[PDB]
Amino acid sequence: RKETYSSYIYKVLKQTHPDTGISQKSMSILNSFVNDIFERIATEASKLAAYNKKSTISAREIQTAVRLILPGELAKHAVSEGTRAVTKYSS
Amino acid sequence: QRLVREIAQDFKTDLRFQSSAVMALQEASEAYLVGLFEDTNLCAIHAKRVTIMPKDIQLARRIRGERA
Amino acid sequence: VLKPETLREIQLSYKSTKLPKPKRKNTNRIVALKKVLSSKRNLHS
Amino acid sequence: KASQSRSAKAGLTFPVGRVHRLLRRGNYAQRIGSGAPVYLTAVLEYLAAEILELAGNAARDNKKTRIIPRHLQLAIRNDDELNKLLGNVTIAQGGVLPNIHQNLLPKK
Amino acid sequence: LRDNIQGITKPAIRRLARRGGVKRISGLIYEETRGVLKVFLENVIRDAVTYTEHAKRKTVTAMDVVYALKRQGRTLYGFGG
DNA sequence: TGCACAGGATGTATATATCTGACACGTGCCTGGAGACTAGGGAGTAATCCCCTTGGCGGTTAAAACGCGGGGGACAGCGCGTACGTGCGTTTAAGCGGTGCTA
DNA sequence: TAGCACCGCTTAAACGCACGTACGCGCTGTCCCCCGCGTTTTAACCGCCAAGGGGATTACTCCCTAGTCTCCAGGCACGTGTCAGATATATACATCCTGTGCA
Repeated sequence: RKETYSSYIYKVLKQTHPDTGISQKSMSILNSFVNDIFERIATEASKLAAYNKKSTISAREIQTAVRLILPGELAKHAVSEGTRAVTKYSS
Repeated sequence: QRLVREIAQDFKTDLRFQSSAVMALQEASEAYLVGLFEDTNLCAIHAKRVTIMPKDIQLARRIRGERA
Repeated sequence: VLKPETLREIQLSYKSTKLPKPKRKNTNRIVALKKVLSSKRNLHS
Repeated sequence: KASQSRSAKAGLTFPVGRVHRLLRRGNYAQRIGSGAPVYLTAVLEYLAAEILELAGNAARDNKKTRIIPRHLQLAIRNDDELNKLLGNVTIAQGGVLPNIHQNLLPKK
Repeated sequence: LRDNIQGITKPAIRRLARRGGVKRISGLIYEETRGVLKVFLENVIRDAVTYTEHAKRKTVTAMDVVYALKRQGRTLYGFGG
């Protein structure tokens, strides 16, 4: 079996725009983009931890990484969303 | 496909390709070439000429650093 | 915008009128008389 | 018996558990903080939603219901911060934004 | 296979440059364009073929091409990544 | 004699239907969450010792700034010659789907 | 089972060639600005006067955290069915032919 983000991409799309359809090519583009950006963030986290000599990748490390990779406004929105997710997890 | 087959055959004997690989190579080639061409266009514009000339491409390469 | 179905609707519309009576004659003038009454062409034409 | 996914607990659609496993298998660290996979899921969902919204706007303005790579290229190249983010990335059959240098036109 | 460097033709270079918005072109451009394409292809193909040969392999797959391009820093989306 | 139309012929935009793609709903397996055990890396704690400004001050100096001459670099005009643009007739082989093998 | 190879029609993208025209280059004169250089002004350090602050490094000490095995039971992926669309082809006349009876 093979698993991909495609189903989740389809779900979020339908949430955003019910009446809109999507091609398989665009679905694969989006899946590749999410995979790539996940990889990028994970590498940045690894490098940071290595310098800091911390064995645990906490949410805080990922947060700083996300600020590094993303443009400032996009980084701010990302960190805000991540913190909101953290708060909901805390419940 | 003839060009890529020839270059790979020069590089390695008895190769095969995926059709998708050849298509991806064509796509990547076209993307690179359009980028190069637009850079050359800006160079020629700076020269104050509409006729693009090889030196314009060479300059584009150097500023890009592919041949610096 | 006009078809033989419009002619059929006129035939159905004929049921309201009762009085007129026909006649017969032939000449090219009468042919043109038929031609105007069978134009079926629009203001665009 | 009944249970709820950690994604629903976080309130995210992306599979936070799959992200956690992929992080662990990627051997990026000996220890993985439980907040890392949720945070990743949140940021990834935000980015996905943003790009998808842009693509949908492009689709509507094109007046086509199915996103094709043209729409994705339009969206990515338009949004200047994403454009600078992805400058080294090419989208298959995306094409390019139309652009004509003024001095090339005869006039106007 | 022979002379396939010519096989690109002039009109293909013409159309590609047309995408680039060039209003005026010179005859010499074609040869330079072919040379640039040749060296680009040679590098990409060598990287892809070495990516293939690692895997005790004979068929160059789209994965080999896309990851070779990634190693050249040119990132390509939409082919199963 | 030549026209009007009675009797007849190919056709076709209009209309009814058949020939292909994509999305939602059904199975069913490698699972994701959860329970409990676990320990050693993270975090809280405490020096400790070393490196960073004090702060403006005068008496100096090396670099910065400002002023000037001028001459040659940039650059707007333009004569002209040609090599790319537009438009043919003509050819190739790039594209289409099809049949048979295989690595 | 996806790639390879040969068949073999069908264009249409390439090609040779013809004409011209507007573009690039060669040379022009102009004039303004930025180098070569001299004089004035500012920024910086030495020595005055010797430190206290607070910061980064270092270690000990829990303890909490999620690495681990394991069961439970699933929700996600692979696939088939259904619904739609793009394509296909009758039809109700549409666009007409043509012998011949009438004026």
